[PDB]
Amino acid sequence: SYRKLGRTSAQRKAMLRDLTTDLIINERIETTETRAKELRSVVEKMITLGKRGDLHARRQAAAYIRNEVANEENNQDALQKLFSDIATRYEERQGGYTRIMKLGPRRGDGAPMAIIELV
Amino acid sequence: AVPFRRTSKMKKRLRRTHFKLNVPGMTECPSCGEMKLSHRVCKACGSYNGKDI
Amino acid sequence: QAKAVARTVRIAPRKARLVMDLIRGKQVGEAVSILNLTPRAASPIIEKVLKSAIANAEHNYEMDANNLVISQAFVDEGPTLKRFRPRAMGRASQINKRTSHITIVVSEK
Amino acid sequence: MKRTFQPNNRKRSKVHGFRSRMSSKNGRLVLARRRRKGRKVLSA
RNA sequence: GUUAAGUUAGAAAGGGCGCACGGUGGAUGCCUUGGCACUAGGAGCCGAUGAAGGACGGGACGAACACCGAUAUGCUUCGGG
RNA sequence: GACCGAUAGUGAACCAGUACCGUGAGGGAAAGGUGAAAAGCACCCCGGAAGGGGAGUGAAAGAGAUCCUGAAACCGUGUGC
RNA sequence: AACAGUGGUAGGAGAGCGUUCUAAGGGCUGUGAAGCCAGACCGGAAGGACUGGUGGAGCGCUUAGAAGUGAGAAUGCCGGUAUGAGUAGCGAAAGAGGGGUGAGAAUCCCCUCCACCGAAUGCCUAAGGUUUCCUGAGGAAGGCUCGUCCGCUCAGGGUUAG
RNA sequence: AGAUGAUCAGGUUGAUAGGUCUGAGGUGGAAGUGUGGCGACACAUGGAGCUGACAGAUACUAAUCGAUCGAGGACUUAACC
Repeated sequence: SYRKLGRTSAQRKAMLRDLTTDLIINERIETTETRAKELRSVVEKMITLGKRGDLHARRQAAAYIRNEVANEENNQDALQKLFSDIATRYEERQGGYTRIMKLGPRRGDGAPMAIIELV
Repeated sequence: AVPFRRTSKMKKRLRRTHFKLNVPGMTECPSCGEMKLSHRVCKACGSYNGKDI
Repeated sequence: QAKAVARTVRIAPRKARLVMDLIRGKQVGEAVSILNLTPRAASPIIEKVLKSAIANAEHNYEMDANNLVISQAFVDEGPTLKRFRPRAMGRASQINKRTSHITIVVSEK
Repeated sequence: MKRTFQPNNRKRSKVHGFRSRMSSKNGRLVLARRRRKGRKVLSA
C-alpha cells in the first residue's frame, strides 16, 4: 500500500518531490515521521538511478526532482549533486540509504516529528 | 435528538472514568541521565542509541 | 511542607485535572519528566508551578529537593470570562473562556 | 444580500437633521422631548 | 500432604453516603455618599443689551469630569476670613 | 418621617438618559463598600511575565486592589463505611 | 374528675409561630453584636435555645401598636452555575523545506521551490468608514488554535494645491 | 487484521516492513545513436524501456537501550496416608 497524507495525488507528488530535493541538498531534514516513511522509498529509488548514472536515469530523475540549487559557489543543482556526490558516496551499499530517528511531538499539532538522514 | 433528562453527577463520572491519560513509555537518557521516550531522542542529551546528532 | 499556586490562568480546569491526576502522589523528578514528555497544553504550566514549589521549599524550608513528594495537587475552577459566538440566524451562543487555580503541595517522604 | 441601511450622510442630515427638525412644529417638539430627557445627541 | 465435596472472606477500574478542607459565586447581615413623600418660608419666569440648550476650545503636565471663554482652570472691586 | 437601604429606593447612590439597540421618533441597562490611616507589600527566591512562597506593615494580609461578611447551586482533593 | 369524640377537598370559625419598624421599660455587646457554618438540645406545629468556629459592630427580651409581613411552581423577572460534553463546530481554496528571532514557534520574518487569480482575487476611484495608514515597544483581552504577530493595546509621527 | 482499542505476524542467533537484486504480471517496443525519407515519419539497436501494493531471496535502514505488571497460594469435613 501507500499513504495519502491528507492530500490529493498531485499535491502529494509535489510534497514528496520538494522534500526529496530538500533532502538531497541538506542531507538532513526534520518533518513528520509519516512523510519521512513515504520519502524513504522514493529517495532510495532516485539514489538507485544515481548509481546507474545513465542518461536515461538522468532524464527520469529530472522528470521527478525540482530545479534548485544545492551548492552555491559551484552553480551546482540537486541533480548533478545527486549523481556525482551521492553515487560516489554509495557505490557499494545495497539499499538502506537513510535513517529515520523519531523525535517527540509538536506543540501545535501534537504531531510526532522526526528527522531523516542519508545513511 | 436531545436529552430527555439531565445527566447526573454519578453517571457523568462513570463516563469520565476512561477519559484519562496514560503515562508515556519512558526511559532514561543513558548519556546524561534524564528521562526520555522509548525509541526517541533525548532532547537534552541530543543523543540516541549511543550517538549524538 | 511547602506550597505553590498559579491563580487565575486562562485554561480549562478539566484538562489540568487530567494532567495532575497523572502525577498525584509521585516523586518530583519523575513528575517533571512526565510533564516534559507528555503532549498537553497544561504540562508547562504545571511544571512551572511545581518548580516554584520546590524552590520555595529549598529556599524557605530547606527540605532536600531530591527527597520530595507531591502531598497533594488539585485545581479549582476560577473566574470565567464570558464571550459570544454569532451563530446562525442572529442567535448567539454563550462561550465560557474558563480559568483555573492550580495548587500543589510538596512534602518529604 | 442587499439590506435596508445604505448610509448617506446627506440624506441623514437632510431628513433627520437639525435644520429639518427646526423647520417644522412637530420637529421642534422632538427637540423639546429630546432635551428634557437629557439626550446628548439630540439630532443628527 | 494429596484428592473430592462444601463453606466464607477480600477485592475497587471507578462509584455512593458521611466527614474534613478549599475554590467559584454573590445572597444574607451592617453601613451610606444617593433617593421618596411632606412641612414652613422665599421666588415664580428667561430672552435681539441676543436666551434656555449645545458645539469647539482654554491647564506646565495626555483624555474625561467640573470651571471658564481668545481677558479661557480667572479680572475689578466692595465686603468677610 | 412607626419612608427605601444597592434586584429596594429616582431609570440613574458609581461620569446615566451614559453604554447599547434602532434610519427615525424612540427604547434603555448593568455596576456601591480595602484599611482608622496607604502604613498599599522595601528586600529574598520560583518564574519571560502573570501568579505565587517567604519577609515586612497592620489589631487583622484567611484585608493585598471584586478590597467588610461571603451562603447555596456548581466544581474539586483526601478519607471512615 | 367522668363520659363521649377528634379522616377531610371547596369553604366558615378560632387559636397561635415568625419577620421589619415604632413607643415605653428593662437589658446584651471589643472580656467580641448581628450575620454565616456546624452540632446527637427543647417545644404539639409554625418554631425556639445552648455550645464551638468564622466575622468584627451593632442587637435581643417583655407588653402594646403599625405593616411593602412568610413562596416550591406564573413556558414568572434578574443573576449565577450545571447537563448535553471535552461532544458538534473551528466558516469554501497548496503548501514544503532551510535559516533567523525569541523564554517559548506548524502558525512571526527572510530565502528557495511549488500552487491559485489574471474583464480578476490585479491597478485607479466614489459613497461610506474615521487613524484602521507609518515607525517602535507589548501580548491581559480580541484573533473561532497558537503567537515572538496585527485592521488589537500603548506611545510618537504622518495628509502640503491659483 | 483494523474506525480506535483490539487480533495476528515480528522485534537483532531476525526476513516484520521499507530498500536492493532476481522474477511474475501489466504496458507495449524507451532515451540516445544510426539508416531511409525534403518532411511529417518509418526501420534497427532491442519482447526494449518502465512498473504501486504481487513472491523469493538479501542483515543495507528502521524494529535500540529501558521500564512496568505478574505467584506465594483461607477454613471445615470425608477417603488414602
